[PDB]
Amino acid sequence: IVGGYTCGANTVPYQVSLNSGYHFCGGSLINSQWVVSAAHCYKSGIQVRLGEDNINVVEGNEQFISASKSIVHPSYNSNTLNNDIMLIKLKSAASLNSRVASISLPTSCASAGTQCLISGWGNTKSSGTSYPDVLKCLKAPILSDSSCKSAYPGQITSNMFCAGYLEGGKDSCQGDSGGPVVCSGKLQGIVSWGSGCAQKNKPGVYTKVCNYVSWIKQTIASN
Amino acid sequence: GCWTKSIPPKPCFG
Ligand SMILES: [Ca+2]
Repeated sequence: IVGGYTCGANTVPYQVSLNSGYHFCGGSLINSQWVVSAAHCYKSGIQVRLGEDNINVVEGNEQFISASKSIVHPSYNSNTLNNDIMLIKLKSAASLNSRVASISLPTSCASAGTQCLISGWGNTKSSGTSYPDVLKCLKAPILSDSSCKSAYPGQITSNMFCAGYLEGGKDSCQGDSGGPVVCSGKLQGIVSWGSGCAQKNKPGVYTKVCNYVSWIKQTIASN
Repeated sequence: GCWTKSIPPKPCFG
């Protein structure tokens, strides 16, 4: 997260870290057994780390649980990044507590101008690299379709939205992928892609979760 | 350029 702030320990209790010997993506817990992330975060041997604040120090209340299944959307496309959503099943149920809790799925889509909370352990620099120990947070508005399509000609589908600031300086960045965008207490977005990070007139692009609610429910039920 | 926000980043069409 570029231009964000320290969330505060466990203030985003649905936020998880995906780990394969290093943190590589985020995710959001949606029930005790299932995490929503981005399909481009897919790989074998994912360990889900729940209840984290500082990902580089073990305090003892973290839960490290392997993914037993990682299911990309069947229409995911790695070129266009359309349908960039993935469901991870945990090998064992997470134990829910003050630091580990699920985020509600939306019942309706969000609209331009709505302020959302975006979080992650991603790069905090727009040029060069710096990775934080503790979880970072960013408040950002959903932008109009017009703003989004002007920024990303030919690249925006009905399954994406832009969020952020056209002046630059505030954005999600590498390491944030798969993490939450939460608007009025609902998971409306997944960190997906952009042209760099925090660049002028290049806001972050996010998977539009409200389009996938039925698919999520059916996939959870079937697996 | 067009990149996913994973570590490491993956390219997108752009
Ligand atoms: Ca820790």
